[PDB]
Amino acid sequence: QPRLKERYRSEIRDALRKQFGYGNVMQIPTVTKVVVNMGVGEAARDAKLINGAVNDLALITGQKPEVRRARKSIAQFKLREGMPVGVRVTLRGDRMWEFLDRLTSIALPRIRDFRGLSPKQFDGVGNYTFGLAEQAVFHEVDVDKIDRVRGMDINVVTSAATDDEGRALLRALGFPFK
Amino acid sequence: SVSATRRISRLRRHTRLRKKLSGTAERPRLVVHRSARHIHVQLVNDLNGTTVAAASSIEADVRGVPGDKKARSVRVGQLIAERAKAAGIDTVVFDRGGYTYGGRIAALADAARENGLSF
Amino acid sequence: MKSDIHPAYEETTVVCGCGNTFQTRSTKPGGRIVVEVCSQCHPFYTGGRVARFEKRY
Amino acid sequence: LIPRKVKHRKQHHPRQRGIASGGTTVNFGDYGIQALEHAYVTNRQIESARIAINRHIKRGGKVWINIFPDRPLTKKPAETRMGSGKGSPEWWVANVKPGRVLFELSYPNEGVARAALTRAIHKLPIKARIITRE
Amino acid sequence: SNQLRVTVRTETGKGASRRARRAGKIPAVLYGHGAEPQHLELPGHDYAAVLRHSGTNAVLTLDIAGKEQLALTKALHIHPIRRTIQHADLLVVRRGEKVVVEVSVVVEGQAGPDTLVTQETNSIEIEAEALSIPEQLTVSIEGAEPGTQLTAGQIALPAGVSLISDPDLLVVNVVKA
Amino acid sequence: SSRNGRDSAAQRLGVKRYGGQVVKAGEILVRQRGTKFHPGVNVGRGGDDTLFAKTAGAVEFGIKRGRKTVSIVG
RNA sequence: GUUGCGUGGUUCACCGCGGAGGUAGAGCUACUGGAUGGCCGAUGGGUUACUGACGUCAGCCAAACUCCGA
RNA sequence: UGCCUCCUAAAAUGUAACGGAGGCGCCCAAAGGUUCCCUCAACCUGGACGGCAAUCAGGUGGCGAGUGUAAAUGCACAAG
RNA sequence: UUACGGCGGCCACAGCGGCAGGGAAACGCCCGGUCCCAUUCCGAACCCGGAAGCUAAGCCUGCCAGCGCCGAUGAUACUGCCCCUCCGGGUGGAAAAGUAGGACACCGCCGAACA
Ligand SMILES: [Mg+2]
Ligand SMILES: [Mg+2]
Ligand SMILES: [Mg+2]
Ligand SMILES: [Mg+2]
Ligand SMILES: [Mg+2]
Ligand SMILES: [Mg+2]
Ligand SMILES: [Mg+2]
Ligand SMILES: [Mg+2]
Ligand SMILES: [Mg+2]
Ligand SMILES: [Mg+2]
Ligand SMILES: [Mg+2]
Ligand SMILES: [Mg+2]
Ligand SMILES: [Mg+2]
Ligand SMILES: [Mg+2]
Ligand SMILES: [Mg+2]
Ligand SMILES: [Mg+2]
Ligand SMILES: [Mg+2]
Ligand SMILES: [Mg+2]
Ligand SMILES: [Mg+2]
Ligand SMILES: [Mg+2]
Ligand SMILES: [Zn+2]
Repeated sequence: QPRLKERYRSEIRDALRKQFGYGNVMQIPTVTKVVVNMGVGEAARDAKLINGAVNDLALITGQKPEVRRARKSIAQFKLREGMPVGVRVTLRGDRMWEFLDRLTSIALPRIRDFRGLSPKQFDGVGNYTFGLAEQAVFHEVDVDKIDRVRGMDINVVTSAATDDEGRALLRALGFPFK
Repeated sequence: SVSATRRISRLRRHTRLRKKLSGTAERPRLVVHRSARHIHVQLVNDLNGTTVAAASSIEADVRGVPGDKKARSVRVGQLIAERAKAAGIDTVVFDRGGYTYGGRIAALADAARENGLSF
Repeated sequence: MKSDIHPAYEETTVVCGCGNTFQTRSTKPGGRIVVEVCSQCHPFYTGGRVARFEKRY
Repeated sequence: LIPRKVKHRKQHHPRQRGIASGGTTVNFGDYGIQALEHAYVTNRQIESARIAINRHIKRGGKVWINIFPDRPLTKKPAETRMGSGKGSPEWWVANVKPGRVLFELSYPNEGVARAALTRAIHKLPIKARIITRE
Repeated sequence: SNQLRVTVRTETGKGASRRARRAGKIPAVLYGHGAEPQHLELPGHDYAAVLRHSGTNAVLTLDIAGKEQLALTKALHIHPIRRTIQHADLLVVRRGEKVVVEVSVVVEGQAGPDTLVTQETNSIEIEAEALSIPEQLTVSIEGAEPGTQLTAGQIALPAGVSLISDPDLLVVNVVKA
Repeated sequence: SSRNGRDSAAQRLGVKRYGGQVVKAGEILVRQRGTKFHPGVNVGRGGDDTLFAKTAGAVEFGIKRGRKTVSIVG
């Protein structure tokens, strides 16, 4: 039983009926998935992402990722169709709540010269997306046993209908805004 | 939404296997309908759209059967097998309904092959 | 596929230099992830030319 | 006037029969040249009939050409026997049926405008008349 | 107040209509308000008189073999060469109904500097009742700078008249040179 | 000179048995490219989309959800 | 085409019925192209009276255009 | 100069010219057989390197994508 | 008989969108991943076991013509066969576009509550 999930349905779940006037308890927003991908564009050359971009997201998120292939060829990017260019992991259920705790508690203040996250990064429906620096911040990968550094970007997908309905939800979970 | 996705996705899986499987007057079609609480089944005769026999888990005989939902699928599978033979049917074609053959539906189908129907 | 391809993800205790500690589930072997900065001992979680001419004179 | 692309470089001749059904009333201006018989009005015959409208009213008003030469016609070389392929395109042509309105015009003076369109009718290989807005 | 004595057609077709235009008269139909359409003959030259001198919105008072009937004129079919009416589309009006009708827009005024005045549309559609109050819509132009254009919005329309087309149709436009 | 002039043979496509016409079992009804018509009751498709007959009867045409079909009333 | 032997209205004409089309015409904010005048202005050109993409209001064109259709 | 698709070809089929445009002398051991499952392109909003356009996330989108290969007829029920 | 579940006919006069309302059984979301089974990663989907929560969504019923669809009559274009020198005329067919208007579907069988 992860601590962020039980803290959600103890006081976060009740507080959103006061900030927003819902008439039914099924309308209360809830984060449904957290999607993480590297997006390794330097894999159209050198063919080394199995050792470096799969062995680290397995350690960060818990489960092995999916290798994503290119949909169309681009001549300017030195790319084909069906070429491994992206590496995605999807987090559901109870491993989502443990990743959102472990991101906001011990990970996210290890960004070099960290000052916050911006609250204008909503897509219009209530789904936040930020990005990170490198194979730093997460302790589960070590800095000594790795290849070249590479960053990622993290989606957070809610059931909220609008923007600030998802801003009030992630402020309560523990995303630092400004 | 996911409740509107599941209706549209299973009646598209249901139309795909319907192009090739229709069923006639002497070989009717056993149509299953699987919800979370019960299953319904009926023999449809796709030439004038006329159900000749039907059985369901919402009637009083299937409701008082102990066990899980597969055992209540076996009981309703035995009812429409012995109601098809009261109308002169002994061979049918099996309509998946868009679902996956396995679990409760394969327990309905295998309990209807033991009791007379020859699909 | 949820069998013997995923790495080891067992329960884990994390301590901090401040004294805050909690228990989650991570991939670190031994359950001994140790941080030096956390969500309570970090800043931002807890907080002209005219004035320099006057300071010279 | 010449189209910058056409799909089919060598076409048949457009067919000269029937009364026109589109572009039969004056839509933009107040005075208009209406055709009364068939021809292939070319692009040279339009450029010659527009600069004879402009240098009679000399300023003011507006000249519309709601006719465009987008139908090619070909020509074999000169001292040539019949039939070694269809020739290369030479002319550009609009298909003009009776009833069709070729040039339109607004101008304040009813006399100079009706007499400027007459100097353009004598540049056209048709019999044409000047109709007004009702 | 436009009396016009009509009559009901005996036989109807391509042949019987060519024997009516050469015999002076002109064919038309009277429909609308759920009734079945009558197939009737207009006097030709007399109906052409009440169109040049009362616009295309003259409320006619047809005399269908003794019986009296009021009628507007929905559409015409001008022959492209003879420029004569071939066919009228008359519709009934029972003394006040909000009908959809287009009506002309005229231009009054001048322009001071070198300014060309080109008006695009000759008519806008309105809604109005029976016997014809509405007529052309006088528009004043003082000839401003060519960043000012006149629209169907801000039009001078009387009471009982409501604009139905669009409040953004460019009706009068002024430019340089 | 020209670069044109070659064509192919004419393949004699089209409806070979019209509506109401009594056919035998096995008769080629609508020879075509693709499915301009679709097969219905007692009509099988064929390799090059030939739409033959499976049982003797009379040809009748109809509509079955946008696709126009050939059937045989036995 | 003629002629010998078979078949006998099966040929053809008209009337009624059951059927497939994409010509003529027309239409195109229904597609692929061509293209006229307004309006809005991404870009390009020297801070802009030159270029005017895409859009939109009207009027149009087509043997290898077709939502239609004798 | 043989073969394949269109227009000419006059709404069944067929139809000439040193008439108008284009393809072929292959390719695939899966791009075949079968059983199940899925919906595309384009546009818009948010995102480390990342740009008009790589991978992600969400809206919109009924066929404008796709079809080993030319064109026509087909194909969203998919033949993708 | 019905503010009800299925299976078909039919494939826009039936679609899209907007505004209200409905939970007896049923369809549903929904709580879980020990068991068959499952994800090119994920109990999201598929499958299984449940009945704490609720009509917010789906679905069902009612109401609007905004967009989309249907659409005559009459006229016109074109046309068969004639008359005739072209132009046109006689006779038999007759569109497309637009207009008046239609339209927020209609019917068959089984089950459940009724009756
Ligand atoms: Mg036209
Ligand atoms: Mg060649
Ligand atoms: Mg051919
Ligand atoms: Mg073959
Ligand atoms: Mg007939
Ligand atoms: Mg016909
Ligand atoms: Mg064709
Ligand atoms: Mg034509
Ligand atoms: Mg176009
Ligand atoms: Mg333009
Ligand atoms: Mg055509
Ligand atoms: Mg032919
Ligand atoms: Mg023919
Ligand atoms: Mg295969
Ligand atoms: Mg396939
Ligand atoms: Mg209930
Ligand atoms: Mg679940
Ligand atoms: Mg509700
Ligand atoms: Mg008619
Ligand atoms: Mg129509
Ligand atoms: Zn600390």
